[PDB]
Amino acid sequence: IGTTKLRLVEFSAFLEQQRDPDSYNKHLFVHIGLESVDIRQIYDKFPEKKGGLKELFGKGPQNAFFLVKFWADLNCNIAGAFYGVTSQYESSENMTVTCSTKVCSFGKQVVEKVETEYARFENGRFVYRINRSPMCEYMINFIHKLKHLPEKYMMNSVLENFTILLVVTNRDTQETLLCMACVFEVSNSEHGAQHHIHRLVK
Amino acid sequence: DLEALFNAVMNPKTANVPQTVPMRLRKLPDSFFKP
Ligand SMILES: CCCCCCCCCCCCCC(=O)O
Repeated sequence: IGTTKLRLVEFSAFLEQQRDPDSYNKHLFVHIGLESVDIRQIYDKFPEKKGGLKELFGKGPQNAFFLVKFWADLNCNIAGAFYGVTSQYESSENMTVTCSTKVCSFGKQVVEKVETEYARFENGRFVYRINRSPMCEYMINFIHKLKHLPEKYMMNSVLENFTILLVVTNRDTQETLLCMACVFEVSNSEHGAQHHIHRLVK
Repeated sequence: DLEALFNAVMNPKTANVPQTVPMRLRKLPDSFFKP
């Protein structure tokens, strides 16, 4: 995932549980680090209001827009629990980056989490890193209710209407370097969490 | 709301949710549903 202007290096959602002050269990729900998808086929699942996905895909560039399908690993128990998200982007040029994460239900924006972060020079590149960004309480409550569900096909039916929109902006220009439209299922695999990357078009 | 989404899948009878086109019935790649 990425252009020649900004590449996504790592994405990770996790639950961290502290046993004793020296022992920590970490469980990954989804982690990062195929054929194209018609973006019109999915406009209904993301906000289309002022600054919605329809607007942003016109704005360009069309090579920067991606649909990610996650198979989430919900196989964990649930004190000292921390719900987090880690992300990392690498660029060849320095920038003041803005990151937008929208949690959406039935296409309606439920919560926006907006974050501003600067680069640090590393190995001839410019790295942007959000470390242990707290999941908002809606998300924690959402994960919990998926877990109370008896069957791992009920989870899928519910997740059909839940999406995450991730947008990375150059705060000075107002240019979009990365957009990720995230769709969701629960993993059936013994290998755990998985993902498909498709670019959006049309 | 939140629970309405969940209640829908738990109890089909009293389901109160906006009807939408299932993902599996849209114009999407074959590899989109293959894990
Ligand atoms: C099956 C649902 C599991 C959720 C998958 C993790 C998604 C990663 C984004 C988490 C939301 C962080 C943004 C926020 O809470 O403010």
